[PDB]
Amino acid sequence: DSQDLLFKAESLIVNSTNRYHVTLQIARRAKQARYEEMEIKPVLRAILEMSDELN
Amino acid sequence: AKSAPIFRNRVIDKKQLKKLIGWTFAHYGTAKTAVVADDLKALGFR
Amino acid sequence: IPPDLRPMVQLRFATSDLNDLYRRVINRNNRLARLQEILAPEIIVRNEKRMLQEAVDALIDNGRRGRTVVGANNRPLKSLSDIIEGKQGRFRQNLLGKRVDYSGRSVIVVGPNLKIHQCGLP
Repeated sequence: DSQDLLFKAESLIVNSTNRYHVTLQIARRAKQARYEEMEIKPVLRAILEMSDELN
Repeated sequence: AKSAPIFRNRVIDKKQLKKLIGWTFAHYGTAKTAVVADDLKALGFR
Repeated sequence: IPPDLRPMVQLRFATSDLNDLYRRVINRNNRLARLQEILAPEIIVRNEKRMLQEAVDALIDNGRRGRTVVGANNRPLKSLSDIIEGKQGRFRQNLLGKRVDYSGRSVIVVGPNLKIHQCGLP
């Protein structure tokens, strides 16, 4: 849900110590995602993946 | 998290709401503060 | 200046003020060359040189030194300096702020059932 994405976003903004750096990482990840998927929306999948990787 | 809310047994003006929102942000984060603000908005409108 | 930066488009023909200022400069320069070719009286040549100086002045910055060159209507012609200065100048109207694509505008009403991270778009 939207709330879930908002919580995962907040979760990633913390523990990163740089909102800009983590926004850049999310952008890059989502770009690669869509690129290797054209072969859900990229930024969303990127955030889901990065949240699930933070354990 | 882990901070249990206090039972505010008093009248609630704007100052109390602002204080509660600040406390919620300080203890719970920015998306629980958003949730609390939406819930308070719904309760007040009703 | 390149002609597309002083466009002469057809609606009638709408022309930039630079065309008129440049025409004044060219006319006075050609007349001065003719006067220098026929050995005109010195006062006439000197007055033409003064006129050329004034025309170039009005081109670079209209109204800075002498009288202001008005147009067909009694309004100052926009010279080169007037393009890059002021709130309507190039820097503040087109470089520091622009009209952008993928934009809309509409009246706002209150949506009480929306969430804080949502908006209602028609």
